[PDB]
Amino acid sequence: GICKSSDCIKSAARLIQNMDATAEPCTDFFKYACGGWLKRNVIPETSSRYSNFDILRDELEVILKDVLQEPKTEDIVAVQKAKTLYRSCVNETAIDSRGGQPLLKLLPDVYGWPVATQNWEQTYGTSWSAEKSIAQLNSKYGKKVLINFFVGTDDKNSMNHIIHIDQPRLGLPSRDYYECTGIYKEACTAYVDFMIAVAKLIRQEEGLPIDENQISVEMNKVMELEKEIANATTKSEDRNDPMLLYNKMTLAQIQNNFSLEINGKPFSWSNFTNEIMSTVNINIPNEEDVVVYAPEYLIKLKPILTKYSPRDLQNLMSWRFIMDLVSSLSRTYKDSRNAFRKALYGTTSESATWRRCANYVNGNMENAVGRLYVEAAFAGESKHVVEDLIAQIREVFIQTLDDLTWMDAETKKKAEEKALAIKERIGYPDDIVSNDNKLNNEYLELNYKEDEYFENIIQNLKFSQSKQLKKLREKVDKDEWITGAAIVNAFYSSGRNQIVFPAGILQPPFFSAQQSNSLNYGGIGMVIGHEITHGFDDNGRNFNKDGDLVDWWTQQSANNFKEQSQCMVYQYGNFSWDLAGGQHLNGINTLGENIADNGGIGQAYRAYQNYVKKNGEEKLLPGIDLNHKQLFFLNFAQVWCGTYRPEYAVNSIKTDVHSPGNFRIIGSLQNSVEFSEAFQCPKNSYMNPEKKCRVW
Amino acid sequence: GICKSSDCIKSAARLIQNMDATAEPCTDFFKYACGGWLKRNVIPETSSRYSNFDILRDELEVILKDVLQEPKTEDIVAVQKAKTLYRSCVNETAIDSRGGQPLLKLLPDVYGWPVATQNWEQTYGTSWSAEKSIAQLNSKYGKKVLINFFVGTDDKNSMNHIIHIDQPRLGLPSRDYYECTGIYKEACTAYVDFMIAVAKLIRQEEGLPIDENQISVEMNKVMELEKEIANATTKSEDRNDPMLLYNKMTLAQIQNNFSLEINGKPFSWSNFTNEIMSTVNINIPNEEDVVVYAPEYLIKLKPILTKYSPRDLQNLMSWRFIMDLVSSLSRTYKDSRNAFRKALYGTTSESATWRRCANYVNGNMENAVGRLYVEAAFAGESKHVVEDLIAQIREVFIQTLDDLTWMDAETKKKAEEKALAIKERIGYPDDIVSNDNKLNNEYLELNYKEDEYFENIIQNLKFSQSKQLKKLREKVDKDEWITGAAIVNAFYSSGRNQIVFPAGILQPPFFSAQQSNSLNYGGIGMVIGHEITHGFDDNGRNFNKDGDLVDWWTQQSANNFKEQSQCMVYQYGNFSWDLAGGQHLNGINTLGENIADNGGIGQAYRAYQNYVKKNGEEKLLPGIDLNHKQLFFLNFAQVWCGTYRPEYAVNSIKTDVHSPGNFRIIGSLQNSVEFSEAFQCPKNSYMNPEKKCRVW
Ligand SMILES: *[C@@H]1O[C@H](CO)[C@@H](O[C@@H]2O[C@H](CO)[C@@H](O)[C@H](O)[C@H]2NC(C)=O)[C@H](O)[C@H]1NC(C)=O
Ligand SMILES: *[C@@H]1O[C@H](CO)[C@@H](O[C@@H]2O[C@H](CO)[C@@H](O)[C@H](O)[C@H]2NC(C)=O)[C@H](O)[C@H]1NC(C)=O
Ligand SMILES: *[C@@H]1O[C@H](CO)[C@@H](O[C@@H]2O[C@H](CO)[C@@H](O)[C@H](O)[C@H]2NC(C)=O)[C@H](O)[C@H]1NC(C)=O
Ligand SMILES: *[C@@H]1O[C@H](CO)[C@@H](O[C@@H]2O[C@H](CO)[C@@H](O)[C@H](O)[C@H]2NC(C)=O)[C@H](O)[C@H]1NC(C)=O
Ligand SMILES: O=C(O)CNC(=O)[C@@H](CS)Cc1ccccc1
Ligand SMILES: O=C(O)CNC(=O)[C@@H](CS)Cc1ccccc1
Ligand SMILES: *[C@@H]1O[C@H](CO)[C@@H](O)[C@H](O)[C@H]1NC(C)=O
Ligand SMILES: *[C@@H]1O[C@H](CO)[C@@H](O)[C@H](O)[C@H]1NC(C)=O
Ligand SMILES: *[C@@H]1O[C@H](CO)[C@@H](O)[C@H](O)[C@H]1NC(C)=O
Ligand SMILES: [Zn+2]
Ligand SMILES: [Zn+2]
Repeated sequence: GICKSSDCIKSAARLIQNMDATAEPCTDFFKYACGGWLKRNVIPETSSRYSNFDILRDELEVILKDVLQEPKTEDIVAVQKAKTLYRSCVNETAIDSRGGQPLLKLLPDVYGWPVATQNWEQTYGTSWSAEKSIAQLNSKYGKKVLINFFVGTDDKNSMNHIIHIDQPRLGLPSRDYYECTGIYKEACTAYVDFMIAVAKLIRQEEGLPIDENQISVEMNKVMELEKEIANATTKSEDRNDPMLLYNKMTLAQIQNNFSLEINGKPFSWSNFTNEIMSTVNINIPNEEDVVVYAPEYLIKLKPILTKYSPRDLQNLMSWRFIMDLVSSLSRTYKDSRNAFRKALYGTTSESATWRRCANYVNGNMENAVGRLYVEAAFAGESKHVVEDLIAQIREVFIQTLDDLTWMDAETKKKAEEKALAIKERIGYPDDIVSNDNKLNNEYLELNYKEDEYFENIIQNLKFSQSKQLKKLREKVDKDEWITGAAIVNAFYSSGRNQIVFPAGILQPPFFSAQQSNSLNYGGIGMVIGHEITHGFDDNGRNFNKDGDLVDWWTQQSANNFKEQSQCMVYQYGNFSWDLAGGQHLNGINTLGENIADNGGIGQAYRAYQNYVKKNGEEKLLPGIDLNHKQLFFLNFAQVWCGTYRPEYAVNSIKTDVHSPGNFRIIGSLQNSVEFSEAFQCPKNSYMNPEKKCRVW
Repeated sequence: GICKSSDCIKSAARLIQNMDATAEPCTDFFKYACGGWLKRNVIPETSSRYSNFDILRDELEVILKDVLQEPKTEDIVAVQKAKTLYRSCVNETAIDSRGGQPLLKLLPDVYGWPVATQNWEQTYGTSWSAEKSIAQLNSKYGKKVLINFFVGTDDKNSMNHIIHIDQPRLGLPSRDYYECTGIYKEACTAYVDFMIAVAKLIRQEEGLPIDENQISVEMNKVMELEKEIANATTKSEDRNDPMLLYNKMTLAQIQNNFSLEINGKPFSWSNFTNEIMSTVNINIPNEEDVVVYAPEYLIKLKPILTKYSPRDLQNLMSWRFIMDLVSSLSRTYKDSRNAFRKALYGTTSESATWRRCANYVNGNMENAVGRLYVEAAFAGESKHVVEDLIAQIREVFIQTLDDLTWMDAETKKKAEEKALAIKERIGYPDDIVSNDNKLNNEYLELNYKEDEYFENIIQNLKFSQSKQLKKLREKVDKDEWITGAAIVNAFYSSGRNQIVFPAGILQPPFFSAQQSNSLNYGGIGMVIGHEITHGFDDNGRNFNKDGDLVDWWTQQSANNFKEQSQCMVYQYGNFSWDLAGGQHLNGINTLGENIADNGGIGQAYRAYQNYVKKNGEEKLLPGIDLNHKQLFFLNFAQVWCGTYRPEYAVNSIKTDVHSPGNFRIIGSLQNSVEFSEAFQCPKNSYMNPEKKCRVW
């Protein structure tokens, strides 16, 4: 009665290697399911996080390398451009010869860097303006500085595009880094030294004298100004409510309530917005509807920018433009980021060149890379199986509504309607394989050179912003895929109300026709339930079935959701992470993902129980003394067998909206009654507390 | 009748995942046993060769990391010094903060580097001499330049040490690289560029002017000088006969035959040899017996060294010294080797720091690191079982002498006599665990500092050469192990007539108590046969049972041996390696290893069939539709599932005395009648040619 086939041996052996039978499952199920993984695997020098989830990304990068490094001649122009971009990225010999010339030759286009110019006031200072300066970095290179301008979807009109105004990102991962005290001591030191090291090497290449006394003082003005901008930004905890962030107004209204003064002159919003939208031939009148997401940031931005000169402003705006480009120059400019990269990620060396180029080509040509990947790794028979698995889990969430006691009847009536209206995207769009002409025309305006890699990334920056800004007057494409097929992940779209499962995640240990059903539901089954619950967490619940930001909750049901979810904010907020110096996780930022974990793990187990009583039990796996009910939670846990670097542990707490894999297993199973039933966990154990959170 | 234990499950899955069931075992058994490995495992960026053999080493380095990183309160002095050395090695922050100062401060000790010296003739030219320059690089750092000097075991008196004089190695892997054409074109370009880069970095750190043209002139003379020296060395194919290399002559006879003139003055051999041995306070008279291995090289060296100045010679001798230390300095000096390292190994990055550190401490403190390894990963119950396996294969070799028709009766008895006198070493020396005083006393003179890694490696260089030079008047210690315990390899000593099997290799897939006997005989059993046959190949046969280079072969048997061995010279010479760009294997320089492979697997298989006759058939493995006779050859082949980088396939084809793993499987099994019977291979198939080579 025990399976003995080839696939059952390879499946069971993988589970036996990762787990540790000597540990108790009810004391620490992470160390029970990953005890063997922790002893065997060591964090590579190029990885800030290493887990079975990250290994799958590396194995996918391998397949991308085989289909790109091989000039298969009989390829369409799109695939040729995809490979030519790949070759230009790997030839370090040609890149190391230019030094920093390709970056220094286009600096006059972004009004130059004042620290690296002999006389900047006479050459650029006369025609300088904060409007055209921010616009050039935005419209041409996609670098959002000072004010973040981008054309996105209308939250209350999912069919239209609209201009968004929000606070920008920072040179450091988060605004918490600009405290520069305690755990952020080395980061700020390596960040200012990153400026100085680049400032020294740039002046040396232009034949200008090295005035080291001015560089140490002028670059601290860039840090002093950016700390004030970080202090003026709004915390990410106060930005999780989409209803509170939506502030639509006209451009003339933006000029009235959010005025700015640059160099003693008032800032012109119409001039700034038109300097961006003129690149795509679109005029922005004063009655243009614009959604402002950070109104408090723009208010605090006025008293700060009036205290700095145009030279001090261009030093910060140009530095943000250069710090993301020194890694594409010669080795003399690549290694200047090592100290800065080590402070934020702990990696001693950058990842493999072919690995970076495989991700970059997959990021800028996701339809062509996905074409080669699905033809060389993805099996076509996986479509109908995942389609049926979604329908099973979709129906599970519908039936689970009546079991939930924290919602009234009217809220569940249309909460089911949103779940019924969820559309699905599985595998890859069919037009990237059957229509070579459409794929060729998609990258028609792209022209890559074999020995001009820096001119190809600049062309990709201009092409990305040009494509995005042109959608302002156009409707939202209903057939557009939000991701490529060569991605080991899953997604949910609040504005589209759809769940997307690319081919990169439809593989072991998530899903396989040759692995047990207890592992499929424990793998991809929890994934499907995760993305479906994402339409009902602290962010997606504010969107209706049509992707519009409309309140369909009653006051009693909406208040109970905040009460049910408050349990998880305190649970994950009390988790002390030993890899981050005992610091705790953010129970507010990780809330949306924790709701999808605890909700998805229960729906996957429910859909699996419905499959067992319908199709019968399964034969046990040889070599492991666990029933298929216990194998369900084992496969779920073994997905996140991993460990973090100390530097990235502090980074993921403030930047990653997910919890670490250690606590994604602990927190989700602590609130799972079906987990404690399968392993017969005693009362008040670490994995079976009497107080359990429950939302979906 | 199928094994169902947890160890059998992961053992069978390893066999299933590595093999390719779609391939034909009789068309290409390498593809049949490794086709799955080739798709599953890809060469890392830090590996010139990646195979199942190298993975066992990569896994062992992890165990070394765990037993060396964290200090413990009960550690003995020897363990404390190893961890002190390891901690000094991993601190990349302290290493980068020193730049090249540890090397610049040391360079005067080797008469400096003329190209990187402000005035080499004024500082070192007065007291410079070739006798002292070669001697200091030999006795203090182990850098053998121009003339190779070392104190080793007498070939004909295995109980005595004696001075050896031989041709040195080169900066490139072999003399063939100095053709600098075709597959060697890139190596020479990066070689000279390597010299120029280091010459620029050292002068820049010294604050000296940089002359691009002058450095290029002096470094091309270095290549020009080393081209002649390489052209003067005897080919490796002409150095496999130990009887033809043994030329014992007095020091006065060396001065007469191999006179050298340098800078117009005659070279004093007595001055040179005594400048080395004075470091251990040993005088070398002119009656001293010396073994000269390369008389043709020393003669061809006469007209070469006269045409070069003291600056030209020192520019080459110091460069050989510097090129091996540049990877121990800051990152700037590490990156100067990138183009050179990629040309010879294909690696785009240096391996992980902790991996190099663990391997370095394991190499300089093998008894301390071996102690920490066997106490943490090696089961002592393995030694008795391996002792029993050696006795079976040893008896099989003696019984095989009756089947050999190419030997007369009196030579068979002498072959049996040497086989009976073979000593064995299994696991680890007992002293490293049971005698803490002896282990601490071994490293008494070593004293490491926490933050001076370069000072520690230089101290290890003096101590390493000092320990061997002081053995000149000492008898060869018979109990002294020839390898550390934490080594994944096996060794045979011709002078000791003993076979060694360290604990690192007594592990899966070689040996395991939880492993099928068919796999143990195909794994460690073949290794034991490989080691015993080493004493009877084209080199081992020239030594008697006590390890002395004496002729015990009749003229007919010696002629018949060379005829039987000539078969394998053609068989392996005709193998064309695709990874090497179509180059063929060196059947002469790989003859000994090919003989040991062919003879060994036949002994292990015959020993396995004798075991099955007495103990009975074993249980089949799950998911594998193969019998145990087939699993014998399968486990033997799966040890060598791997691939080479093209840059290193050219390297290993001239340096590695072993054949590639691809052809060790093909070549050995092509000559195995039992293999073609076990898999039912038709005659004249690729794996079953009707003409088969046979020695042992
Ligand atoms: C990678 O880039 C290098 C440098 O641009 C290329 O090497 C050049 O190749 C052209 C081919 O005609 C020669 O004329 C140049 O003299 C070469 N320059 C150097 C410095 O060697 C190289 O060809 C590129 N790699 C590939 C695969 O195209
Ligand atoms: C935004 O304002 C700038 C200047 O404030 C405008 O640039 C001027 O353009 C006119 C002709 O279009 C020139 O005669 C001026 O010399 C320019 N001024 C400077 C300082 O260069 C720019 O045209 C405005 N943007 C839009 C879209 O009208
Ligand atoms: C390698 O060394 C050999 C000698 O050991 C060189 O052969 C000599 O070449 C010169 C002319 O260059 C002749 O006059 C001699 O008669 C040759 N002698 C022998 C024994 O062949 C050979 O040229 C050297 N090759 C290189 C590349 O340096
Ligand atoms: C060292 O030199 C001596 C003398 O030149 C060599 O001995 C001679 O070898 C030849 C054979 O070619 C004989 O004909 C002579 O009678 C020998 N003379 C003496 C005095 O022994 C000796 O072979 C040389 N050794 C090496 C290793 O080349
Ligand atoms: O963003 C990441 O780092 C990984 N992505 C994730 O953790 C989610 C993205 S919502 C997808 C997923 C859900 C459930 C199980 C597996 C995977
Ligand atoms: O040194 C090497 O590269 C590999 N060493 C070997 O191949 C031999 C050392 S001669 C040991 C061995 C024999 C047979 C099988 C496994 C291992
Ligand atoms: C941050 O800004 C607030 C007002 O916006 C101000 O009161 C506070 O002092 C600022 N803090 C820092 C560190 O600049
Ligand atoms: C590494 O060296 C630096 C500088 O010498 C020192 O500050 C640091 O403490 C060292 N690290 C360890 C682990 O000893
Ligand atoms: C070699 O000769 C030099 C000069 O004659 C002398 O100073 C030196 O001591 C000699 N070497 C030895 C080892 O005696
Ligand atoms: Zn998620
Ligand atoms: Zn060998």
